[PDB]
Amino acid sequence: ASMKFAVIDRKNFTLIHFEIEKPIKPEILKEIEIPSVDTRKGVVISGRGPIWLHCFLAHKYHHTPFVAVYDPRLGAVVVQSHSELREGDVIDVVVEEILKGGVRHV
Amino acid sequence: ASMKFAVIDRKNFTLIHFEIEKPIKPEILKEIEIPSVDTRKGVVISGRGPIWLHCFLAHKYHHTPFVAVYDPRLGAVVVQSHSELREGDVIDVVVEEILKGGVRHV
RNA sequence: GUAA
Repeated sequence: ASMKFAVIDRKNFTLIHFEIEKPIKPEILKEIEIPSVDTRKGVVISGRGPIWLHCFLAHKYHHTPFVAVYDPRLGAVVVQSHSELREGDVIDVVVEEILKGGVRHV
Repeated sequence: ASMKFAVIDRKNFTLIHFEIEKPIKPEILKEIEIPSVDTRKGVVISGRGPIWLHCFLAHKYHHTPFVAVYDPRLGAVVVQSHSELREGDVIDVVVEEILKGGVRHV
């Protein structure tokens, strides 16, 4: 409810970037309405938030070819997959760069 | 391996705590050999490490009643469930406290 | 463990 998502689509994946107002409470997970995504594509998840949030979100996209978790130092780290990307693989993405010009956070 | 686990087992869950040497690289996920756990029980995961490690780990226990991700400020945040516990619920455990006296990290 |  009080947390907004952005959904950027590319051929090889759909990036999902979240933004959080202030501190969050775990209770909020009961109410998050997760962006719907093209299931023929792996997903990359980014956003500044605590670990539980990321884990929660990553799970919710498990039915997809893969889930990669962004890390500004490295890129997007595959953490689970059903595709030819393997866990530990790194997708070259720079999120700070893709979000230039600014993106509507729905 | 570069990474050791501890498993503390309790009626209402199996706590899994990890410890990491150095800065890890994502490659390592190809090699982690995950502790096998009583499936009649949810799991709690704790350890200082990057997000992708946690997310990876949490996924790997998804076959259990639930997965909760530890947070020293709050307790253990459920992030997946097939038991009574709901996502966003908080299990009351203090890991810094349960590890007093030292626990063999296998 | 609020992008170790």
